[PDB]
Amino acid sequence: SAGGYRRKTRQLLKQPFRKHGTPGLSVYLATYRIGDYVTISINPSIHKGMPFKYYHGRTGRVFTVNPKSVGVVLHKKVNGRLSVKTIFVRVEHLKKYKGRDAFLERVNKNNEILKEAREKGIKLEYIRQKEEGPREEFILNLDENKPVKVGYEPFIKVY
Amino acid sequence: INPMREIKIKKLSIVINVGGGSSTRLNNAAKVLKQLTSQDCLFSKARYTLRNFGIRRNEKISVHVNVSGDKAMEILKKALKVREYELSKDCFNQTGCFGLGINEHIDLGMKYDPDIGIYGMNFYVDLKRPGDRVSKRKRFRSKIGNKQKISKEDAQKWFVDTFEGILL
Amino acid sequence: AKSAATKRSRFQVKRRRRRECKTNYRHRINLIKQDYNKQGALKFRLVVRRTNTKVICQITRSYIDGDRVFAFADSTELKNYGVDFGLKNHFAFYATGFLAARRALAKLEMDDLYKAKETDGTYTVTEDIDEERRALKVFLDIGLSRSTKGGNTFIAMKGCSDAGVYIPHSESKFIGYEKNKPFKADELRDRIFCKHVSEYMKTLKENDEEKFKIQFSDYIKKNIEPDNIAGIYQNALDGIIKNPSRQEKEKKDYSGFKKFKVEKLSLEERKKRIQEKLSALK
RNA sequence: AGUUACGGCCAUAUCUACUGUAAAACACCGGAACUCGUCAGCUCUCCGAAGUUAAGCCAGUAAGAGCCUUGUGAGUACUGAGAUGGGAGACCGCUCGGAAAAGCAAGGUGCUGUAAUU
RNA sequence: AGGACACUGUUAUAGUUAACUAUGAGAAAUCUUUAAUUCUAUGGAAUUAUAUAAAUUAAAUUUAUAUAAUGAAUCU
RNA sequence: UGUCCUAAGGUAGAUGAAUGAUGGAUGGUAACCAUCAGUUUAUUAUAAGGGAAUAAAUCUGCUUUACUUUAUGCAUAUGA
Ligand SMILES: [Mg+2]
Ligand SMILES: [Mg+2]
Repeated sequence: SAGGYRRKTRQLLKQPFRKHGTPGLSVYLATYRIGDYVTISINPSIHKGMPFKYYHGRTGRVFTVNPKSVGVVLHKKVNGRLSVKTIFVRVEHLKKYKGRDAFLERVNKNNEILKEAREKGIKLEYIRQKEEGPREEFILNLDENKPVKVGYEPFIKVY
Repeated sequence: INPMREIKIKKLSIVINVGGGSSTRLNNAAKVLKQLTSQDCLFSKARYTLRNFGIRRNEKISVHVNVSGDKAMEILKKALKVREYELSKDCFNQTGCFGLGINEHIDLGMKYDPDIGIYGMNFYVDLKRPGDRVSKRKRFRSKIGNKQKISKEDAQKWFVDTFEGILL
Repeated sequence: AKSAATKRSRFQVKRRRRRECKTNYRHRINLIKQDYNKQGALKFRLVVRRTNTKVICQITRSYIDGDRVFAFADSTELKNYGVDFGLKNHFAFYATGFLAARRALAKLEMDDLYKAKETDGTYTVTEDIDEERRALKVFLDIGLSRSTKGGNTFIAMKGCSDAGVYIPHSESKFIGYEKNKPFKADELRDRIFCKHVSEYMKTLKENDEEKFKIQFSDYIKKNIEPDNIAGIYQNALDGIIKNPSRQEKEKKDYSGFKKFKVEKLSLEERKKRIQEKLSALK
């Protein structure tokens, strides 16, 4: 626990139970382009291209693609401000960030509603995410629903 | 009976255990195995240093030769005549093999040749049914079925029929 | 001092295709790697495998859900050209990949620009034309078989280079090569055609008439003479350059085959069989 | 509707016992004149087609072990915010919110992509 | 934190034919497991048409760059 | 912890390690040879932690990438 490159890693760089071994082919078949969104997860079975332990699990953006490295931009919290960092990692340490898929589907579907309303004279009725407000009203039936009486009950010791 | 259920002889092994520091006792005994069958000898070394047996580590001790084919029948039929085709009951293993040993190789039928000397050896045989390539190949490796493995009493049957002999 | 149950719970089971002893996963990943800049360019690979009585050759390109074939060739297709006595020989590996690479280019219409050469046996690698498209690129999968000098797998990549498809290889694993000498091209030509098979057949007749009728019985039963084999083999290669097309089969329906199928026993028959087993004891 | 060649996910796909399969295929299987490899054509390599469905592959049975999943366990253990609440102390009680595992029952025992042959 | 004795370290006694079955005790440097909390990221740009290269591919085939147009989309 | 290594560096290929059971002339708790079992107990120069079972471990072969030159990042910062 002195100040080194790999300090205090006992449960962060341990491979989980019944999952040892070299990774598979579905990692290597993926591609990355400039402007995507990528999270970082260390696979502790290769020793060429590991980043520092601080960046384990933070999402960034991809700006360059090299023959052996990918470039990711991030944000670190140095004493006062929020700065800008760049790192080069290998392909076996990344993962495609989901979470824009429900957003990018909403872009493609709203773009279709705008197109069909050009042929008509109506105003646009876009798709936006729902809101939750006060509790709405409902209707209960007392034909098949019977109330159950609830009351207190005397205390009984466990033995 | 299906002819794939037969029993045969896979291989035979011979071992001469000499223990010494002299190469002349090795190279004399190395000519005897070549004189018996045309294969060449294969040496063996030590694992540790044991003063009680006169053994130092990484040093030659003994020789052994693995033989097969129909040549193994001629060596086996000679060796059974020394014990008058009589064997015990406990020579058979769990898996099926057995063995024996003779104190003198002159009883096998070679000449004296006194500078070579007199040695002794012990033999061991293997029995396998057809279909043993399954656990031995590289591609498509697998286990053997439970129906085809030889037991102790299967060696007690096949020994008496192929060699009319007495069990003790 | 562990139990029998803890020894099963701590077990890590290997992959399914490794469990059946069919592949080497470290050898596969090094073959299908790619630099990250070439996203749109997928690699090719040629697979050369043999069964106990056949030769299978495929050209594939890999994907995430699974592989896909581009063009295939089977050694049992050579009855259409007249070779049906030897389906596993040194010639049988050569003509199969030769039909494979000739069939792939006809899907891409490069047959006119890149045509076949004559089977001389000289060590050559095809090159590019000055203005048109460059040649196609294919790598080789050896599988699990060991690599020797005169192997049958290495002659199948010789058949792909003669069709015109560019394959990087060197002449060190051929027959008739020795170090620091020019390559003996005519000695390789005697193993491509089945000359060693014919001279073994001629030797057996005067030497052992009994053993010869056992070993070459289909060569006896068909009316095949040893002194004329390479006249038939050379005529077989000429039909592939004329027409490489397949022949279609009509599609029948096989649903009457369903009767050789055993379902699982249901829950009602499972609970019924238990009480009859308990009945016989009391 | 099943096989066979390449696979993706990597135990619902493993382990120990018994039992079964028409056609085609897959195997076992017969040998070292040549290339190649050993002490040993055992393995590897190279030519073959007399014999056999015994094993391997595939599919089944078990109040089977193992893995996967629902319910109970249980509003129980624990915990975010608070008061001039109680006790010599150790600590415990209350208000507004969040919420478990191990067991113990019931049920399951691979799914699938491209191509070829019956 | 809670949980467990299945891996590593530890502990009391009775049974059956070294192996199995019971009732008890445990872990700052043990884990088949696993909350409350703390923290990171998205919640507007995307599509079409045309052009440029000395990169890239078996290939207008991809990766990139321009110009034109089409827009306000969670609560306070 | 101020060390060790021309192989204990680089690469290609082959390979059930430690151990246990049953047997075999002299042969015994313990010498060598065959058969079956064997989920990592063995090894990986060294303190501890992490990783690796068609293996990064043991053998066989061949070699000197224990290189030369343009640019940039990470421990890490206001900073050598
Ligand atoms: Mg290094
Ligand atoms: Mg090393």
